[PDB]
Amino acid sequence: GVTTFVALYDYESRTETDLSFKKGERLQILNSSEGDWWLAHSLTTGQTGYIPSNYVAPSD
Repeated sequence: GVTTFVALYDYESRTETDLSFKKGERLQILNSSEGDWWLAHSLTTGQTGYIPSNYVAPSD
């Protein structure tokens, strides 16, 4: 199923595989919410990559 989140803070990409996002973006994960880093897709930007769980909160 869909598992969505909204970003609470801006995050700047620092690796080859993470995802930059801004506060307020809607983000979905492409596996489960286990662990601290999730492969995600931004509904806002269309970009993808790993995001840190502690920058986002659940969004229905």
